[PDB]
Amino acid sequence: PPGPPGQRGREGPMGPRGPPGPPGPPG
Amino acid sequence: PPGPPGQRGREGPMGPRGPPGPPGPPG
Amino acid sequence: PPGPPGQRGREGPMGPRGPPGPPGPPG
Repeated sequence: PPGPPGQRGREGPMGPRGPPGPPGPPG
Repeated sequence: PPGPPGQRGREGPMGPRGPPGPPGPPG
Repeated sequence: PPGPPGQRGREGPMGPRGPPGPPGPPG
């Protein structure tokens, strides 16, 4: 008989860092 | 024969929030 | 005799991009 299935793969890596914030308000 | 490959892993977590925005306009 | 267990599944896809950063400091 065929072997049993392998274990589920690893959880994916974290996504990339977000873009920089918008400019602050005038002061 | 060898068993089938395991399931694909879960999608990775969301990336970190982006860096702070530039300082606002003077005056 | 039964076949061996198969390879672990593929790594999960990379996660979504992080959110945009906080707004900059005031002027």
